[PDB]
Amino acid sequence: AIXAXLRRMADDLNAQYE
Amino acid sequence: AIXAXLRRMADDLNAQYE
Amino acid sequence: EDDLYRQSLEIISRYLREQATGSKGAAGRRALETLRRVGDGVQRNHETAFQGMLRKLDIKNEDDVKSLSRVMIHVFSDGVTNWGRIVTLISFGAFVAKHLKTINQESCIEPLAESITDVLVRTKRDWLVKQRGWDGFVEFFHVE
Amino acid sequence: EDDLYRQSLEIISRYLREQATGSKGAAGRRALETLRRVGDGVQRNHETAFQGMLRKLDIKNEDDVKSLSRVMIHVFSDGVTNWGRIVTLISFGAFVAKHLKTINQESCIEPLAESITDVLVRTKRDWLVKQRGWDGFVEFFHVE
Ligand SMILES: [Cl-]
Ligand SMILES: [Cl-]
Ligand SMILES: [Cl-]
Ligand SMILES: [Cl-]
Ligand SMILES: [Cl-]
Ligand SMILES: [Cl-]
Ligand SMILES: [Cl-]
Ligand SMILES: [Zn+2]
Ligand SMILES: [Zn+2]
Ligand SMILES: [Zn+2]
Ligand SMILES: [Zn+2]
Ligand SMILES: [Zn+2]
Ligand SMILES: [Zn+2]
Ligand SMILES: [Zn+2]
Ligand SMILES: [Zn+2]
Ligand SMILES: [Zn+2]
Ligand SMILES: [Zn+2]
Repeated sequence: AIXAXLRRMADDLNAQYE
Repeated sequence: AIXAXLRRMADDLNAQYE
Repeated sequence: EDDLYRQSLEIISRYLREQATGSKGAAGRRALETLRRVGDGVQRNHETAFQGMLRKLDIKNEDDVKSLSRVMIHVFSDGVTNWGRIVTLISFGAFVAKHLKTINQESCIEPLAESITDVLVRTKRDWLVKQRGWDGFVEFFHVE
Repeated sequence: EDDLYRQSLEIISRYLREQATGSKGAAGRRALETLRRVGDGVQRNHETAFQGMLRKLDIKNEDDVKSLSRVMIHVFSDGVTNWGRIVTLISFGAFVAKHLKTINQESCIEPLAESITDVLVRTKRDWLVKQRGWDGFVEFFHVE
């Protein structure tokens, strides 16, 4: 789904930036 | 303030219930 | 269509009406019983504070049902979610509902209940689901 | 009156307009520069996914500016807040703004920018403040 699969790219960017 | 001093009673209930 | 929304509204509206009037599924039953025990406790322990709060809000607004929802949004604005916050906000909702009925016995608690339910379910849906919804609520507060 | 709101709207609306048109304080300057670098990166890396997303939303709604805000609310509905989420939502906002301008060169990005700013500032205010606001944003993403 759109929600979870924005929330994939956001958390898994957040965790590039620790 | 109302906000922080609801958020006092809520967190400090939450942390009675661990 | 929204099972969680309807379930939540059922529980919250029933509690607010019971509190405001003073007179009275299985998952919903347990949730309501937990809400009664813990919520009545919040109101007992924090009556003085609650009285102080409602007046301030009345000076700025009241009349708008949305006054409570904004207070809820501000409580959650630090990004923390827990059952203590959820039950405390519902309890304050019941305190406000009691007040509204005291002023006008034909006041309806439903808009207030919907406002509270809208914030919790629409803005905290995935948290609620992860925490096992109203079942988790019951299990969080159950002692013996 | 709301400093944080106005500051946020300035940054977000400037980014969305730059992105949509393709043409161009000190704290705001750094924030915008960080948003450009990281946001352009999100859009580059996730262009295919973003294209897939906007269509689905269009089938259900579009026309309503509020489509994006609800997506934002759902992203945050697990109760987690971080800068990765904030920048990813802003970036998707820019992708949507580009699309709107492509259809109509006189489309205005302001309602979209306000929608995004409303969710972040009103619903995450204390988190933003604790995290040092736009200064913290810059410091979170700065590498060298
Ligand atoms: Cl969604
Ligand atoms: Cl407040
Ligand atoms: Cl039906
Ligand atoms: Cl909201
Ligand atoms: Cl389980
Ligand atoms: Cl002014
Ligand atoms: Cl510092
Ligand atoms: Zn990525
Ligand atoms: Zn207490
Ligand atoms: Zn039912
Ligand atoms: Zn009154
Ligand atoms: Zn009614
Ligand atoms: Zn979700
Ligand atoms: Zn300014
Ligand atoms: Zn389109
Ligand atoms: Zn405009
Ligand atoms: Zn606050």
